[PDB]
Amino acid sequence: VRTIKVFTTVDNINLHTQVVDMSMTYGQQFGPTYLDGADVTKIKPHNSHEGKTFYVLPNDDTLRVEAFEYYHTTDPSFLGRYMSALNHTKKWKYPQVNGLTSIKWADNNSYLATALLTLQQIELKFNPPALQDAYYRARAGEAANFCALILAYCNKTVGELGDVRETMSYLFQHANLDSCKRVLNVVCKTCGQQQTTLKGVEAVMYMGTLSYEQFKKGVQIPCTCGKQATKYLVQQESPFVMMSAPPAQYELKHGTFTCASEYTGNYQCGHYKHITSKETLYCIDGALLTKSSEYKGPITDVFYKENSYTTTIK
Ligand SMILES: Cc1ccc(NC(=O)NC(N)=O)cc1C(=O)N[C@H](C)c1cccc2ccccc12
Ligand SMILES: [Cl-]
Ligand SMILES: [Cl-]
Ligand SMILES: [Cl-]
Ligand SMILES: [Zn+2]
Ligand SMILES: [Zn+2]
Ligand SMILES: [Zn+2]
Ligand SMILES: [Zn+2]
Repeated sequence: VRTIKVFTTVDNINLHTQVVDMSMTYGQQFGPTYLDGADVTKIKPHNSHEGKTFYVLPNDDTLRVEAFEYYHTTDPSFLGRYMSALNHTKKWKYPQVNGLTSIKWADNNSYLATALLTLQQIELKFNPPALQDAYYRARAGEAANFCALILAYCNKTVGELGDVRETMSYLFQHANLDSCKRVLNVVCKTCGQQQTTLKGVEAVMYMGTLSYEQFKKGVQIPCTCGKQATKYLVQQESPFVMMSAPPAQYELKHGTFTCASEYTGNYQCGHYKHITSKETLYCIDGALLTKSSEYKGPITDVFYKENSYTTTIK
């Protein structure tokens, strides 16, 4: 009976000492077992494993509670999906580009690089400690865990084609946007005027126009009476807003937005780049950086700063 000592965890915070039989697989002793993302369930302990930390699927109430406290999910597949993604994201390169942690292109990850760049430029606090901790580590240049968690929380695998707006939508549902409030007014010739209040994610996202200004002035929406009506923003309380539309040629002016998603090619299988407004316009394409004083190109998301806005419309 030869044995080594290892640590098991679900969160990489709470470590549990184990003595493992080197004649039995990790799986026979712990159930599903991972070493920095690699599935070692069907592998026997090696000497070099001595004192290393292994992730294991929770197999008692104590570990299921630790997993809920860290990830805010009880989904038994979550840990396996996180580890599957981490097994690739730990091999990606995360260069600093224009003071931001980017990702060198691999495994169709352009949407993920564009999201990661965006998240470093808007004010957001994540509810699950796993996401908040990884977000801090990503900002400091170590983004492998954050990217793997984003894939797991969005139900996406490495290589799957992803949409930045859909990814941000899922992440915002895991963020504290409770204080965020949007008041809209809908004006119809027939039904008259009606005001509604949105909160959380629905208060910071709009689909239909890239222009925050145009949203303030009013956009043409269908009324249930059949008529076109005008929707406009009455009041916005949020640290940012995200304006999205199907990709179209659009002019980005230095100092009038925070950052934007460029999308080139066909529906689903195209390529994202990230435009950021600094002292001039920077285009971050994974590891690649270009700058220009002007920009016109196919934009699908624009992010803007906000604190408190109240319309002057009567
Ligand atoms: C790249 C990508 C991955 C997954 C999705 N997902 C998707 O369509 N999911 C869905 N309908 O459930 C969309 C895109 C996508 O093409 N998004 C761009 C920004 C896009 C969004 C909306 C309308 C479009 C029309 C033409 C081309 C791209 C368009
Ligand atoms: Cl743990
Ligand atoms: Cl929750
Ligand atoms: Cl949550
Ligand atoms: Zn414990
Ligand atoms: Zn939660
Ligand atoms: Zn890979
Ligand atoms: Zn009406």
